[PDB]
Amino acid sequence: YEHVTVIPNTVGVPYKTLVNRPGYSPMVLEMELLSVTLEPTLSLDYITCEYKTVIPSPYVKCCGTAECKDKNLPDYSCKVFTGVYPFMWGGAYCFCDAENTQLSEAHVEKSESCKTEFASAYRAHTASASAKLRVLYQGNNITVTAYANGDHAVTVKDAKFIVGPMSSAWTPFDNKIVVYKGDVYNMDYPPFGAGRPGQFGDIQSRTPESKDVYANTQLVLQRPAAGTVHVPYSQAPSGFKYWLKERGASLQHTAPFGCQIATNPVRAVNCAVGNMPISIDIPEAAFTRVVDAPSLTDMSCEVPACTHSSDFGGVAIIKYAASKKGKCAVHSMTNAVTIREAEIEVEGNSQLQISFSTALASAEFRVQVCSTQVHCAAECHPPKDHIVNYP
Amino acid sequence: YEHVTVIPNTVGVPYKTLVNRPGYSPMVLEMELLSVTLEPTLSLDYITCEYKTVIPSPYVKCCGTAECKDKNLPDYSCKVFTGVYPFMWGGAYCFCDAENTQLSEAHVEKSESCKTEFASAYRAHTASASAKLRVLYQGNNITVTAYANGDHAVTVKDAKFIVGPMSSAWTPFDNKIVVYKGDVYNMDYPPFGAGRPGQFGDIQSRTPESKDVYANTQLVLQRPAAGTVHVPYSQAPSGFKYWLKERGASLQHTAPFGCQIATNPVRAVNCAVGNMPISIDIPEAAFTRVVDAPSLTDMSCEVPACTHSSDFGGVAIIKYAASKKGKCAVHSMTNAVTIREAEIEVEGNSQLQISFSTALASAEFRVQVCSTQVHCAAECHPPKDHIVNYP
Repeated sequence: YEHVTVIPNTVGVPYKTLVNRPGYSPMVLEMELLSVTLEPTLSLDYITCEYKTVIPSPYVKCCGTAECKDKNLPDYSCKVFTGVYPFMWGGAYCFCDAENTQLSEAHVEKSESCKTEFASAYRAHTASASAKLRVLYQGNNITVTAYANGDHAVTVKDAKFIVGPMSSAWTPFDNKIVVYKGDVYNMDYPPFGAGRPGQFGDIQSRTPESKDVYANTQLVLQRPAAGTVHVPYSQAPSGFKYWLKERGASLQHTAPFGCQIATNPVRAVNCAVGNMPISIDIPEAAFTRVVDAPSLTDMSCEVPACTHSSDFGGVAIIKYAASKKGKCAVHSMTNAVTIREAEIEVEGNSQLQISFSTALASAEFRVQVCSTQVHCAAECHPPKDHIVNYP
Repeated sequence: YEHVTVIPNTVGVPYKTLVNRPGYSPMVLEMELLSVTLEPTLSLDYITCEYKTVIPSPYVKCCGTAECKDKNLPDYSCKVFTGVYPFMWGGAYCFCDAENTQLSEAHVEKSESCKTEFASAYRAHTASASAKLRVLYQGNNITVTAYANGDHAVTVKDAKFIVGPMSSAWTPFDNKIVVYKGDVYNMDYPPFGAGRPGQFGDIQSRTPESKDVYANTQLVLQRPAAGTVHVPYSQAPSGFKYWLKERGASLQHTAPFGCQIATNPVRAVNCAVGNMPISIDIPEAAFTRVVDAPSLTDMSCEVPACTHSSDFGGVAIIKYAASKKGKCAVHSMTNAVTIREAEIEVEGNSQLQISFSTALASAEFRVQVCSTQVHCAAECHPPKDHIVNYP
């Protein structure tokens, strides 16, 4: 028998569903989010990290003129300084008084930290929706993990589950995303070769193993001090270090519909948005015929304690007269009231105790135990105030 | 000086562009498309290949009843056959005449071929457009490789190039693609765990290294022959082998706009579709002032040979009177006629020979050599035929 219901896409909220197969005793199934997943297809554009300035020993050409050549290196800087007369510990390095030149050379590269401390720029497109789930089935908790596309059929204990399709297709993941460790950010990052100094992408490496990198940081070589061998220079602070403090809160904190954000792989979990249809093909063996189930008569209900809140603040004592011993399903016939118990064991001329949740101060509700209904009258009192902390 | 022009997105067609900086001698640049790459971001869903039927030695329980257990393996089949009496070379395998059972066991896995022969199912989204090309600049051919987004600035010989954005955002790739060696196919492939028997995806492996696989192929175990130890069975042919012959022509052959399709990485090259804007920031040094360039007078033009075709079927002899020796740019002032030569050397009271292309039978056109225009009258004859085989 195929049971079809729709629950809101909210994690941590147990929902009760009444399965009524004609000629068979009612069945109450408790369902609670399993952990849906929206995993987008990623295409790595580049990685960014803290940059590092490669300066070799300067070429001090004694009695001659050094020549600068155009080298295809990031932020390559070359300058030949005339009229130099450098000194070392034991005197002048050059034989000539005049006509000595110093060739100052420098270029920019990935820091030693780039393997450990880095942010990845990804192109995110067409996310694959997947669904799992649980279910209080036959007095036991079962877990169902399925794609929420309304096609992926998952069978657990002969019960076939079809989850979705999701009412909302929204994805807290734009076309361009940035990943740093366990945090994901929606960012229209600059493309490769377009990074700005002191900003995210001042240094860009296509892959973390890449030998050649793009760099746009303001490296300018200066004339060395009189009689001194050194390479003085002026150079915008790390864009990655700047982004680390300027990034703000990640998608885990900013995303709508109560989305949980995870990495390795990058995915949106339990989106707090829209609803989720559930299809359960319950096998014939799970059902008990009305004749094979206990028959209940002379039913009465009393509410000795009630507090209208988000949790089960209500207590109800139901007296009954059962034809035989067996298990009966417990369900509220009023949508404004929900019962914690899904199934209770009946004996004969005995009583049952149930836990209920309602927002109503004056709660009048019907409880169906097996195939018989009983009216419950409840005067519910305020908790810590209207608003409630449970769904 | 920024020169801005627009060329059709067609590879192998040389285009002539006239750069006219006020107060500077005209400059003719020949441009020919080098490559335009559209690389989509890929997310691997699964791989498929030829399947292989794992059948271990059957459990022949002599004087007892064997028991089948539910094993989580693809297409797992188990059957216990009663009343068996199997024989080996030296007689009966069992001591008992009756009450012997044979447990036949089977499951389905990836073939040994799966590492070599396989198709990959990818989720393709938001393609990154990249560009380069051939420019006849200062009598030399220069190659510019740039992303056709209208942002990526590439500088070659102090000339800054900005290619795009593309007039057409057409791809040839859909949301779901299938890759087999050097061939790409647009296919709405079945999701993981939804593959049909004898069709693409009858066997599905999330990764080529994956131990567990999905299989939906009709494996049914049969009762063994009298006194025979064997595992007879009935079983849809390989879906991958079927797809290999049913796939049809790949995207390289079917894609519009003359798209070339390459793999490793999957990309669309030279999409025959729309036009491409080109921005060239030509440096000051490349230009020659009108006063510094030769002055041409007493110009005459004669066409001794002409054939109206896709190639340079026209010949023109231009007589001139130059003030001094130097290089002059050659350009057609009529859009219906195009000249092969971009630059020629002038001496004085001499003549020049140029090659031209036109579709006109009666071609009347103006040729600008340096800063002076000359009228050319041409009677062009039919080629081989209509329609042309060059752009």
